[PDB]
Amino acid sequence: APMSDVGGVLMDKDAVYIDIERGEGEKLMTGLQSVEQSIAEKFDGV
Amino acid sequence: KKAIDSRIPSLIRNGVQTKQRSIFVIVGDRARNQLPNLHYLMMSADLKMNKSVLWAYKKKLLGFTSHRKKRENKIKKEIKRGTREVNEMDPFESFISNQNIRYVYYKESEKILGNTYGMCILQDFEALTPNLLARTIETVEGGGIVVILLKSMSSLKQLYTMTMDVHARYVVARFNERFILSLGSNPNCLVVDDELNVLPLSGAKNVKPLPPDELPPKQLELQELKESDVQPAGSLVSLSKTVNQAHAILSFIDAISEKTVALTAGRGRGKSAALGISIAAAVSHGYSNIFVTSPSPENLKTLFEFIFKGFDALGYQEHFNKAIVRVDIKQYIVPQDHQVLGQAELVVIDEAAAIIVKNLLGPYLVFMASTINGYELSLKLIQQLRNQQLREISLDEPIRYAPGDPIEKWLNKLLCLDVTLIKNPRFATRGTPHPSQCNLFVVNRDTLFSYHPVSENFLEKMMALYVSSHYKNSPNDLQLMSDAPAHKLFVLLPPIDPKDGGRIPDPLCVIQIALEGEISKESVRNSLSRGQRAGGDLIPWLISQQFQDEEFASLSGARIVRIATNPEYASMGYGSRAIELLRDYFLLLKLSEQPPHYLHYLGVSYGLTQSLHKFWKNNSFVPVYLRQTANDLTGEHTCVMLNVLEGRESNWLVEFAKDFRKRFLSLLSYDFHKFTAVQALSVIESSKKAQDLSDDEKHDNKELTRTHLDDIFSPFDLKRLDSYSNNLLDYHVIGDMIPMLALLYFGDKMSSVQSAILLAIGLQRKNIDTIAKELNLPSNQTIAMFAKIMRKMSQYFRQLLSQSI
RNA sequence: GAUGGUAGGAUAGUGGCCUACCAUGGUUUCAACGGGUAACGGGGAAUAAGGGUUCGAUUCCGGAGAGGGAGCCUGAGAAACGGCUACCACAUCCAAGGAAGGCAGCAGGCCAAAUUACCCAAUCCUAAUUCAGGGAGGUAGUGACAAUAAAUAACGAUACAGGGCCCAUUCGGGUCUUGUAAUUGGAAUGAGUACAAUGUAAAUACCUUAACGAGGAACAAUUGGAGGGCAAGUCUGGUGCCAG
RNA sequence: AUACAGUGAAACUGCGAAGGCUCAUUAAAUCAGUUAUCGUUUAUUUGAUAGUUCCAUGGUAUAACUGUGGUAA
Repeated sequence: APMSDVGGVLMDKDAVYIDIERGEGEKLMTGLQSVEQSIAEKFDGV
Repeated sequence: KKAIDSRIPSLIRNGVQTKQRSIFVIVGDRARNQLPNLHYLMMSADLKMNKSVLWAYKKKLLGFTSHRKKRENKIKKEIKRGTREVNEMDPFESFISNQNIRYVYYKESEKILGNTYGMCILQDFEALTPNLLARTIETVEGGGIVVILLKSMSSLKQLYTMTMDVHARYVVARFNERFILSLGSNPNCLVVDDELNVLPLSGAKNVKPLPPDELPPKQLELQELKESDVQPAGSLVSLSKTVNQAHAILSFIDAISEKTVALTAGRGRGKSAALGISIAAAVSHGYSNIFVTSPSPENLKTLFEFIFKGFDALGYQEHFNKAIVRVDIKQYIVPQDHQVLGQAELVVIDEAAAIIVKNLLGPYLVFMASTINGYELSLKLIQQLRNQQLREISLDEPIRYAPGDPIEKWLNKLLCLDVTLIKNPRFATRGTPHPSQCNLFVVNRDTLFSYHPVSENFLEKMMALYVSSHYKNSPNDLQLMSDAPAHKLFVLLPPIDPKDGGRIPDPLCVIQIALEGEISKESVRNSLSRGQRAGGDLIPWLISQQFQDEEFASLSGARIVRIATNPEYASMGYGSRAIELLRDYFLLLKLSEQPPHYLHYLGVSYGLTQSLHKFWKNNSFVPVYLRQTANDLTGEHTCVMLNVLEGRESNWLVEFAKDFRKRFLSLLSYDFHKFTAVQALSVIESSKKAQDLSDDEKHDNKELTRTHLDDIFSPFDLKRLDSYSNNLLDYHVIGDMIPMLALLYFGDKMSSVQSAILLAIGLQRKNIDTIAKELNLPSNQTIAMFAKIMRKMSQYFRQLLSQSI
């Protein structure tokens, strides 16, 4: 059954509508998600 | 209900649009219940898709049981309790109770080498061997998702190492850290919470690609051109893959159908279905080919070839371990071992498997030689192909389950399957100055395995060195050379003082099979209830059973390898070994100099290897004592395993010399049962054992000569009469076979022998007849060498008679 | 083993029930032995009913069976609806290593595929018990075969007309308070809507029953038959205006 | 209530289910009554019904339970 939510996965046009170390994961999803953009090299001056 | 992210569905969309695999790494506890959603997204991105799913785990499932009658009666008694209604299933229960899941342990990953899956669920992260990684991400196909679940210790390592360079704090493992950094580098991989949020540390930006295959259309065009008989039927049955594989099958068919002899050897990677092309060409060869064919695979390892043979036969016209017997209905084929079918090679066609080079030269002589060269040595086999046989050997490397994949690129980069044989030196004559210098530096393996770009390029050079034409090692051996406690390395590459650059002249991996350090590491690892890191000590601790070797620490060579240029490369390896003996005797940067002047308290230094001739010559330039071997035929090459161990320490010379003496005493008797190898190499081994005894002993293990009454009891008086009959008459077997055992024993005991007389003593020790051993070795003057052997026997009999009697 | 004798075996014991030995018996025209069914029928097998005279209450058709024969086990009672072993077929899971039970079953259907809900309150049965229970058993619901008794109106007043009805082939004859979408009046209650209480383990239903409930009493029964009549209408025929 | 003391998942226990469908056609041998068993079994019901003793309390071995595990189960 597309256009409906078989389980929880309701399919819109392009978006998907689903539903439902602790503080470490919550902080890495709150602030430190794309904070590791300029953290790749760590002075790797190759 | 909540919209998830603009990137995680779009990644699956463009992954199935470009037919590329993709990697999800999920953290958190409630992570099993989001594989329903990712499998639904993977199917609805493109219905025309494989449905099966792997659940590789190591010891125990997460929250379920994988037995549907068991969980069915469990949910039946849950109904009978009444905490849950009848027609109710949460999506994880529905996912495991409706989908097609194949369950494997992490140990038996070799059981699923052939089949194909749409999804792979790696359950545990902390133990992930790279051979298992290479076996699962290869079988995941182009619309595929490989998901990896995590643990709180890995979350601590993630929060640590996601800042710049820090690690986790207690054998420490860096392969999983190199894994985390590679997934941070990958564009087709990202890390997701248990709540379907995003950690953008691994491939942050991802756009939805635009809505829409020329090599596939060229494949269809050339396939239809070949279509417009039974040759086209075989071509369409084979070409389930790239036009490279189709062109290879067509060219092998053209060069091996009616031309009866060519030597065609198709070389390819782990993909592309080389065995599939062989088994799909088998039916065409049975049609337009001889009545007998000869396969040379491993025994009971011909799954894809036999499956494609039966599949193509059923396509065209058909109907102690396993069954590999020959069948026909309107043909013969046998998957045999090494060439015991020399007189049974009436088959005009033989197809061999990938690399035993001398056994390959023995088997491939008088028929059409098809050969499958899997990459998974090759240069030397191509040289032996060009050194003899209209060789039309050609094949290509386009993938089968993809056209090209960043997941395959990251897997090859992390598991280090990529190689490069470029020079990149200062000079070869200036590397000969390094061969005069014998200068070596340590590896600093923590900073080496920390994935940085130039460090990874030099580490790929080091891996190409450490597995360059080696003795068939593997990715689990790379993980042992990375993440073991008893390990070190040495890169004696450059002598020059130029700018940033260099090479790898010789890698050499040590293994501290110790007493103190190994006892410390083993008492540590007994809390983790595992551990096996003492091979060279434990072989002699049962064979020779010495408390001295129980108390002395030891370094053991895991591997050591140099370039494949010339004999100067063996000179470079000898200089590296001599520099290592000098090194034993006399974040972080990815080298060491002061630690190259540092070591441990080690007594013995040994290398364990197979009994090879050049390895024996290297062991003699090494001159490390040729200690106790084992003549059990290790079925890879059939080579006997010898562990030559020097003692380079304060006071161990009497122990090592007595061990060499016991090995020498055992070898002359053990050359009768299961050591019938050579004459010159046997003399070299006896000379190496006596050289070890002479170098180690001063006058301690100095044996007395053959005593009078004991020598009278060892022979007979009439046996010595027959010896005199050989001295003044013929040396026939009525007096030269009953006494020859004691003759060869006393000759190898203790007053000199020639080269022909030494081969005669070794020939009587090997107990072969006259026309075999001397005619194989010298191949000249058979009866004259037999008379010289009789004269040496007469001189020995005259010496023993004039000594005792 | 036919008939009996003697002894043993096995039995819960009697017993040719089985075996050794011995004798050649035994039933029968005073019906042996054998032949079949309205032996889905009969025999009392039993209750009988205040008029049904072989319809009209029930026990039992014969023995088996728990996939198929075989062997074993348990118990006051068994060759167990609930056990095991081996053989042969069905048959599901399986990671292909192995673990099983029986569902090769019972319900249904060939323009009525829904029975499978509530109780031991009654009668019995088991029960350590002044307690527990019994899919024994009872209660209720969907699932019409127009078979069954009632309703869809009753009673007045006023007005205004002169015609209504019957017979007969015909002419005609015979007779008499009869009509009308005319007005109008207050009484009646029943279907329905519903208080309850009774009933009952409980609930339904029957029984009893306050309140409301009629004018198109629209709170709106059918089915079939006989005959007309009409247009600036349409069609056909042809000796105007007609015939069909 | 410092050797037990009430709620009580899961385990031993006492008992529960204490009598249900289809298929091939047996003529007092299937059945009903009756005579008897000092010819015999019997839980339960009921009435009855036990006489040998030289120079202050008897033994480890298993659960449930903990702990280490295997197996797809």
